Amino acid sequence: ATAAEAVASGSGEPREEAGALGPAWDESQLRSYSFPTRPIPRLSQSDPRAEELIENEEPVVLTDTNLVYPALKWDLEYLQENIGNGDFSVYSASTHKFLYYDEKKMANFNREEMKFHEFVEKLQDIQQREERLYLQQTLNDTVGRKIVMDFLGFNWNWINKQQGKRGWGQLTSNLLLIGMEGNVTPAHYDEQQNFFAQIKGYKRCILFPPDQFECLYPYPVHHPCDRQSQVDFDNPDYERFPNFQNVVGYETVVGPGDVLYIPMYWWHHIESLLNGGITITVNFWYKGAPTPKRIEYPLKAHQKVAIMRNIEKMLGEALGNPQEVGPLLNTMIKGRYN
Ligand SMILES: [Fe+3]
Repeated sequence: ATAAEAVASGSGEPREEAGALGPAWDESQLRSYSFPTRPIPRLSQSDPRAEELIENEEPVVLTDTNLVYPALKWDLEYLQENIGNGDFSVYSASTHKFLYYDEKKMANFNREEMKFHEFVEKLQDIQQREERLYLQQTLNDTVGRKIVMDFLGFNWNWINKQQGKRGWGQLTSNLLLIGMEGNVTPAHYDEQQNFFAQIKGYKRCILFPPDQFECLYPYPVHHPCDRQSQVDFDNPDYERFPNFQNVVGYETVVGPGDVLYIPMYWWHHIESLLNGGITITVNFWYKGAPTPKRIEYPLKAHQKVAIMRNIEKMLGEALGNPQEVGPLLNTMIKGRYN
């Protein structure tokens, strides 16, 4: 309500595709959430603003990098013929919301390897025969000749230069993601810097800054859902999560050609447009620039998230049981700091 502004323009009036081919996507294809959003800026890679945003660790969409230019041709027939005979990780859900688990962390408290043509079949199958799948596989040597070529034509000049301009560490992985229309990756944060390169179809990316930690409520560090929000965005429990009513997001819709910089520790929620077809994305993950020699004050939001993560981990080791972390922390604050 009031101030009365319309800076809550969301991801905005949909783009017109070239050659009068109509609206890329439609508002009816968005899921409906409780909270307001402001647009990520869409910029030329040659726009000095865009270098400014990334320098400053703020999200930006670059519309013209040609990062994954040779992969625009990618689709299911072309991948099945060329991706090779490797094992691919394939996540399934009964619901539209995918929930992921750290498997080492389950001791404390569904994935399936298969070949591409099996993923395509299961997928081929469902369309003829409620079930949702999500292929998410980091890329390796098992990929065949044409994918290696495609890959070599990616814009290494551009991204190499960002790696160096920013002081980042090494490229740790590229992950291919192939999702079915309507698929949701719920809100979480990654601790690496991300260029999220869209290839086929449209994904709506809702981001929140690291200073909304208090509104988003991640699972304990030792839980298998570490780094994800406990909050169900389609049914927020305001009694448990009262500061979710103060959440403000940055949103955009990425299509083929676009690259979204997701800065390190930024929350994101990624959904594949309703009735949009399959989505394909490749991510580029880098380690951030080292922590400087001596600190500066004020601390950045992400540094205080780092600090909180490490109090929970240490307390896990000290007590000898991560289930005791919470009782000690409560005993520490109650009637003392709250
Ligand atoms: Fe992520």
